[PDB]
Amino acid sequence: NAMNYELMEPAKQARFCVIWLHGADGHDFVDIVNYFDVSLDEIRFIFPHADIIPVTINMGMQMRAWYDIKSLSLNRVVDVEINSSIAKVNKLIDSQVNQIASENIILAGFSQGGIIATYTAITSQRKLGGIMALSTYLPAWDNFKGKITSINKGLPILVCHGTDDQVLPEVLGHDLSDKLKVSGFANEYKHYVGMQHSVCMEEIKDISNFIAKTFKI
Repeated sequence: NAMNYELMEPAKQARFCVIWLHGADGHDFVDIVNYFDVSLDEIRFIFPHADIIPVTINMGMQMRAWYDIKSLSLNRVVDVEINSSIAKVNKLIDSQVNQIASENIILAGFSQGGIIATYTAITSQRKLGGIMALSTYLPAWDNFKGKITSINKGLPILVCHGTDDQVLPEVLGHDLSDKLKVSGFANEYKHYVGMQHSVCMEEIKDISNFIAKTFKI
């Protein structure tokens, strides 16, 4: 149960919550808060430390696959036993509930972390608030496809991805978005031309607008 995390308590009473996950790609998004145009009067921010994201995931992925990978027998070296990390998030969610309504918590993820936000919410036994997949592919889709919960089929999902990403190519973001679409989870797919493996300013605006349009503030 050991974990560290940065916690931002809102100015007014906490009514909402955003769990922001990060893994090379373990960028410090703690500052991201000052980049938004939405009222953070009632929004608690949870930034778990990168230990919540095991290293053993993107290793096989970005050690075996071709430099110009396009699709996913690579399944042999991806640590599905993810799960633990998911549970961690679950605990965190279970911790915010018994403190904030589960449908008022949003799971956002970037790159390595973006995996543990989607998979969690779509297997979450309870009603969550949203998913913000950013520059993230959908690994071990075979292992997690059956464990999906229809309880969140239709929750606000935002997928974002860079066009010139050579670390995590765009067709994999299309892969996540599409594999969520046919799964029963509709989502906005927003790709950014020129952008690589990062987060830009237009994207920050769109993220802000997502939190605004989901927390209905």
